[PDB]
Amino acid sequence: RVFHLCVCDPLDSILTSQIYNHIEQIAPNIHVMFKSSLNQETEFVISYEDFHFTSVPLFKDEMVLVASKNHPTIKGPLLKHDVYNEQHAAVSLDRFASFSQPWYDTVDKQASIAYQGMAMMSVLSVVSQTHLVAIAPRWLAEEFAESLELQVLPLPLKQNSRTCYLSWHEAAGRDKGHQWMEEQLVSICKRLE
Amino acid sequence: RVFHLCVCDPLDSILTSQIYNHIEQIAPNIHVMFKSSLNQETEFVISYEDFHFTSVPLFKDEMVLVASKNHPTIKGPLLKHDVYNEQHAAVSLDRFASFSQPWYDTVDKQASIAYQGMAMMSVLSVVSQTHLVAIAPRWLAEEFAESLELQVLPLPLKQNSRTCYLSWHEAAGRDKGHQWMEEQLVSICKRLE
Repeated sequence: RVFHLCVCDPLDSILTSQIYNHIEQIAPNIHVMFKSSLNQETEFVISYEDFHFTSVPLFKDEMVLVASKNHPTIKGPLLKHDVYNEQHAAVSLDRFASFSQPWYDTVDKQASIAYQGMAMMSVLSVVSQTHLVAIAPRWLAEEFAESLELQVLPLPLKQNSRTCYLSWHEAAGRDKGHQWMEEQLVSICKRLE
Repeated sequence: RVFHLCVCDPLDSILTSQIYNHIEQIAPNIHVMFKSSLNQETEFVISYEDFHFTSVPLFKDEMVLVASKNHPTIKGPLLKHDVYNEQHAAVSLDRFASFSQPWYDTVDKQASIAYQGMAMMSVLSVVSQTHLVAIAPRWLAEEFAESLELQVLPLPLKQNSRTCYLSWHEAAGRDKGHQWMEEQLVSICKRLE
């Protein structure tokens, strides 16, 4: 059997490997395929989005600020009033399911952006090479803090979290294999807290 | 003055920082802003695409195969016949200006894909965590070979290169500042060979 999963950016940058490697080990007969984009079929969606379709909130995901470890002027925590006086890297704001848009929804916040990339790993790579800052999930910053030489800081905003949801087509749940995968995906996702 | 640049994926993962850092050093009065997406304004586009708009081919860009250094079964070069017997990570194939689509344009090639991500840095991150392979520019693989623990292999296909172009609106070139930026961007881009 083939399962088509959509794991949206940035969640795909840790969950895709975890899901793929696990299912590869315990069920080599099962073939899982992944897409990250939300343009429009697809058995399961893992995202920060609610589809109203069955949607299950899995956890509240803490967000943080990231910058290069080698930044010449950022070291310790920032004040809320100072967040948007830095230069920011973010993912494309205008697209559906944009990870970054909730933190740059006004003109003054958007003016701080110097780079809009396609995915959060592109954002992190640019941050690692520049003086730009970005807002990212804590698990993502920590996963790449050592390899990409990033420092992590608290996000001093009231909107410092995002809820991760597992979603599927309600009618499809009435199937043994669909239920097995649902259970598997809940376990793997919840390990992110 | 403000310059809006579009540096398409994957070129943004090295050129965005190089352009931004350089212009930041030699002309702090100039403000450069970057987007990577090609949805549809924008003074300059750096991509593998020709717009017919002035387009200048800058260099032929050599492509390679990448895999995790820790892969259990990939070590040395592959045979052409073996390329699509691996499991592949790629960027979304169907979108305009998709980097990956030229290497997965048939059903048999597309069947090798297990992961379609939004950007090549997402692809590389998944490769680094799995047994998947991907096709990437040599400069990109080498930039992240050490940090993401990647091995590099020749791409044994006839289509082993892509041409990078700098493009702009012809009417806009009749301006001193536009010419200065054109000259700057040519120099920086050509350093990728």
